[PDB]
Amino acid sequence: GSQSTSNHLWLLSDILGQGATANVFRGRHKKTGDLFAIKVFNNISFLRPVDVQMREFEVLKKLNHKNIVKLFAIEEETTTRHKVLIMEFCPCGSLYTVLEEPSNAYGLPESEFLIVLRDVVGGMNHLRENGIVHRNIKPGNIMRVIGEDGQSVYKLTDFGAARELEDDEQFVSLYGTEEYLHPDMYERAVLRKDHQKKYGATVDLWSIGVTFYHAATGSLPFRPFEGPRRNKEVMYKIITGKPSGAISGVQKAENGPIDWSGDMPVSCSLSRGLQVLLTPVLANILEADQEKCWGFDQFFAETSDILHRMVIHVFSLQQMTAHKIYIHSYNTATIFHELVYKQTKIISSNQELIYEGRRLVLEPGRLAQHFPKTTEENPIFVVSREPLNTIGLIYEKISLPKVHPRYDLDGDASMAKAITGVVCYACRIASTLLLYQELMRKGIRWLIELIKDDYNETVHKKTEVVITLDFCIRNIEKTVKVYEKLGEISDIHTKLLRLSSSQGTIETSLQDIDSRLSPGGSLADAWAHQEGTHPKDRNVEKLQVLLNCMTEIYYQFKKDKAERRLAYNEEQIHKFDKQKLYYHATKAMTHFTDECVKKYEAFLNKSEEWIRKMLHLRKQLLSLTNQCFDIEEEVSKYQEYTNELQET
Amino acid sequence: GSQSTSNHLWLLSDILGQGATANVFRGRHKKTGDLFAIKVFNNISFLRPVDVQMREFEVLKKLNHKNIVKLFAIEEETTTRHKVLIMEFCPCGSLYTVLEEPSNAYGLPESEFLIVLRDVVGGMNHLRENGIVHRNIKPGNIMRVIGEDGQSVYKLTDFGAARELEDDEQFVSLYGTEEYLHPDMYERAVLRKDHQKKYGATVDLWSIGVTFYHAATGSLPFRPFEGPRRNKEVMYKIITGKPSGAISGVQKAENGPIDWSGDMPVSCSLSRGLQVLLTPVLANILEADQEKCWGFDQFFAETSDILHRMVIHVFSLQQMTAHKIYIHSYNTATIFHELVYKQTKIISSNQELIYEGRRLVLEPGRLAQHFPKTTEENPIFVVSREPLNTIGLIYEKISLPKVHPRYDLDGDASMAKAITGVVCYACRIASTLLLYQELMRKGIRWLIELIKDDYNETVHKKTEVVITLDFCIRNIEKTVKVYEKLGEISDIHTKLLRLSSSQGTIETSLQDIDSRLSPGGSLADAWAHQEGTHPKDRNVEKLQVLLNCMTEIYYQFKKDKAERRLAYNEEQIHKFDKQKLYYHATKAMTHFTDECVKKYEAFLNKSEEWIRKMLHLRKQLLSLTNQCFDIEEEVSKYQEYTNELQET
Ligand SMILES: O=C(NCCCNc1nc(Nc2cccc(NC(=O)N3CCCC3)c2)ncc1I)c1cccs1
Ligand SMILES: O=C(NCCCNc1nc(Nc2cccc(NC(=O)N3CCCC3)c2)ncc1I)c1cccs1
Repeated sequence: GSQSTSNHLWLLSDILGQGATANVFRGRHKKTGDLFAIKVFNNISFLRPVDVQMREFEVLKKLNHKNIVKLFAIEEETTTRHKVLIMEFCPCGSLYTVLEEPSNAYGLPESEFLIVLRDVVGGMNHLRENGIVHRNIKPGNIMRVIGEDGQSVYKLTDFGAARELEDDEQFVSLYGTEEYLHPDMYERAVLRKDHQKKYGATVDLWSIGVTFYHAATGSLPFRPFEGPRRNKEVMYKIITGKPSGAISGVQKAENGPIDWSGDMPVSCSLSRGLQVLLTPVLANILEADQEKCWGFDQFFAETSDILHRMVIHVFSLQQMTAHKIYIHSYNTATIFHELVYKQTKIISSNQELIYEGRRLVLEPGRLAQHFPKTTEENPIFVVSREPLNTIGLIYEKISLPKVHPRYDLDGDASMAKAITGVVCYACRIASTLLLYQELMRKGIRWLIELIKDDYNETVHKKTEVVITLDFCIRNIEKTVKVYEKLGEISDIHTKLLRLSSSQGTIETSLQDIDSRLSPGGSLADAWAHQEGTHPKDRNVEKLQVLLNCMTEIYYQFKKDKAERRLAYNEEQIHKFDKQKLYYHATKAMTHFTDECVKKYEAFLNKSEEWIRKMLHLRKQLLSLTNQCFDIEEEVSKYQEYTNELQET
Repeated sequence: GSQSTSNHLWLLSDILGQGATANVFRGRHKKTGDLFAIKVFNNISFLRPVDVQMREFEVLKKLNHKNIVKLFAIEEETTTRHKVLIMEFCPCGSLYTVLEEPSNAYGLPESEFLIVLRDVVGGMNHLRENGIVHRNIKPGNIMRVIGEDGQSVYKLTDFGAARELEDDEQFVSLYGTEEYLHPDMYERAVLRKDHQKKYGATVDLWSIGVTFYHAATGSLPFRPFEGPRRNKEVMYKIITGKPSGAISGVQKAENGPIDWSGDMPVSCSLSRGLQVLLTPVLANILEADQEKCWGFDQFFAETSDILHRMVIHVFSLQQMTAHKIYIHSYNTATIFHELVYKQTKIISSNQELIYEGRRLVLEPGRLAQHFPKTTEENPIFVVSREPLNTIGLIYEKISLPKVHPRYDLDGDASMAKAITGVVCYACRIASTLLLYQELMRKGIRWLIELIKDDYNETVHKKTEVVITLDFCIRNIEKTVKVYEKLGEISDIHTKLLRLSSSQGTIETSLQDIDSRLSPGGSLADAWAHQEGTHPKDRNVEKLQVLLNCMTEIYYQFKKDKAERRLAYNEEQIHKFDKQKLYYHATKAMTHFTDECVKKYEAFLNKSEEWIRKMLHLRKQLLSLTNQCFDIEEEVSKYQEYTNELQET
């Protein structure tokens, strides 16, 4: 069976989505053969008043955006003469399709997540300008397309639950999915509890809030033990009893206590600087009370505050940590040091910056626009003088789910995704560990070369200091000899001889430091090229190979799950590949824990020692340099004492 | 239909390859279900003597290697009781399968090519140790597998043309493919011309030589106008009339002159340093005369000479060129400067090295093993003082093949590969251009910061010079005054006053240079962040997107070519996608020539100017620094003249 129109034709076999009122089919144009999404209304929809079915058509006419799926034309089917919608086709799937990829099981990358935020807001903002509410915002209703620049672009669709609504106009009707439903709408739609309430446009922001937490963590904010489906009552108690500010809540036992948390889970894949901005945003937009809830202006202000911010990559040698500093293009270096202090706890005055081999000096009022180009591979380093605990990288240690001998195809494919998702997360940490050690080797190399510059300039000063002093003591000796031929002077020589003797000891102790900076002087960076891992070890490429064999089985298990039943051939191979998948995953985790992690552990342990070796040396080099300056400001009073004896 | 054995079973539908004597089928083990390649001999093979069919089994028993497809067992078919071979399965295809990928149409990458060389030699070397000749070495007979580390691994197979042969033992029988055939064997196998000749083990090296040229360029060395198939006679005249040393020869007209070349084509994707080692190797192993031909020792010596070499990435700012220096781990920096001079034409003494923000100094005898880690993204820069022409990147400008309105499915899929291969090459150049400009910005930034160090130390010397001079002239004035109270000296003051006046002019002209190094002093690198392209332009990602749409159509055209005939649906869509493929390719080439290339052209033009601005300034800064040293060696004769007047 297949339907057709005047300018379009589609198969009933190609179904993009299946909704209540209508379905959406992958179809082609009759003349050009180009792909378009055809939405066909079923007869059930025609048993609604003439105003409801009118809006959805009058809505798409007024709406056209880059973050909204473009409606090209409205035509009639050849037989039923039903109104069909010619929508823009998005072959890349929906946001739901993306979140099914095992790599995103523990949250989207920091890059693809910001795109989602950028496009969703932009689509919702365009709905706000026209005054259209959606009331059904789910990852399934957010499509994804590949732009000309490769960057993903997200558009909103499925406006079957949409209608024209004024800025302050309320309603009583119900729309939306279960998990992404507002506490007040969940009260009537799921538990069905009428306390005589009305709903504004705040219900859109909740559906957005739940969706956003799902993209960054890989799971829903509020999770009962049985789940939102198996136990609907617990789901409602969490959202209506949630403390103001909390962004998540999960019970870990059947009919037990609920664990609320006002912070992102460690499993998240976002930077620390991004979570600082995100957490308060999710806190206020997620609450039952309309008073404490945010408005669109307060929503857009904070989101546009984040999207306008650029990113300056900063790596701290002292703590061995990587940071993404989210700063505005119009902020100064003063605000920059504040933002770095908030994460790394380093005082603004102790922050010495290093970039591409050289130390970096910042003007107190230079804008962030003119800051040097930074990447994770080549960021700006921050080494402190004040001692700090080397924390390193923090990640949630996650193991493989237990495998049942059960044959359940739905369970195997679901186990396949989960277990492929754990290896994807393990591979993500391994590649991060490799970056930390490599930036460490580059940072330490740059640091020891920088200290040599301090040593060299100090010596140049010491040579400049010793010349003035040796001439001064030589010039007075001639003066006191012509006196004997024909109090102060005696008191001057005492200090001068003591200075020359102390200057001599400095000269010797500086050679000791030079012996420390010398190759193999305990401060050498030769240890770093042994202890930890190297890019030449190709540990990540190894993990990726096993992961390639795992993702091959997983996508095959989906097609086996899609068949519902399998022939004898595909059945027994599925039983065989189930252990092969497990033997691949266990080999990876074994290789991950025994090779990648351990070599990084030993690198972190030997890093702390060298840091303490460095901090000690820079202190001694500091004092000796200051002693050269103390004499420098002392000879300024000396060079004008004896040399000014010849005024007239 | 399907055959089976005692421990194995395979379908006759799954065919890996089809040869003369036997075929190879993708099969599975009965118990484990693991994949193995089953080779089944046809009845035609049984009409050969008992010695010929014996060897191939006795050969695989004696041979087991990492670069040789492992034979696991020899079993008998259930019905025919024919001897079947259980071979190692290589799902990644053969070398022929790899060369069909459009990206490798103009030659393999420098990385995947060296792996081929490493594995082929290693496989051939293991054949040499056992004394087994192959006589059928083709890209189809070289399999590829993904190692545990992700690196490709190539193994030899199809030993149907193989037999035991001593180190000096010859033969008269014939084996091999047409294009990869030795001139003496081509003389009897294709043109069939018996001049009473015998063949040694040199015939293997020719089949290797032709294969290697096919992997680096993407085409065969000797190409007639019609081709090696449509015109067999011309093929023979090229290989038997080839000048000693030439590695290629192509006639560009029907029945016309042959164009010989002893150098790699510009379309090649190998570095300049790798072609220097490769060219002479291909020259001697490719010749009819056994006298001038190379032996395995002379073959292995040069190939192991290359494979033992490491790679030091070097970028020349002066010529705006990237270089791969192939050096041994036991070579010194003396040999290193020689290897750099051979490519960049820069004298060993004028070579000033820069790495990660700082200038690099090399010990005359330091081994290459301890050289700093280098990559293309972070290589060692070489800036000269002697002027050099800025060549930049050199590539062959290749356009799209003309598209016929003809419907020929074989022609369309072949046109699809070719036209997808041109966009792949265009995308390769674009990503290289992006790297050249980025390394240029980093190199120039590092350079101007380095010149500031030279300026600063010169000032420190000038301040050190001016102090001695000002004291010297002050010390003599007191001496000549006590003389008047109670020739040389007069001649000394003349030079001293002239030195102090010249020192004053230096002080002023140094401030001029400081005004040149100052932001916006015509030597600023602010121009580089405007003129050329940036990674933020995402030009490569754009080209990749169109290329993704093209590679989607190409693989679909292969399946359409495989069907031989198409249903009406797939037929007309093929006709529609043919222009869609062309509109994608033309949009890419248009975007490539008007955006990527042009912005790079303007960057190269503004680079030459700044280089001339830099070379001029460093000269003036040099002379002024030398004038400070000239006075320094002049005051050493002065400070011991007047200050030594007080000996007794
Ligand atoms: O409108 C709706 N709901 C929104 C959803 C349907 N709507 C559209 N869906 C696409 N495209 C699309 C979709 C889905 C999945 C995929 N891709 C995959 O799963 N793949 C393909 C590769 C392998 C796995 C591409 N375009 C346009 C539209 I409009 C409604 C559906 C039923 C009532 S309302
Ligand atoms: O031995 C022979 N000649 C060498 C060739 C055949 N021999 C083997 N071939 C594989 N594996 C294989 C092969 C080919 C193609 C591919 N892959 C593809 O084309 N694909 C798959 C993905 C889509 C495109 C994988 N293993 C083992 C062997 I042994 C002979 C063949 C007939 C007489 S002799």
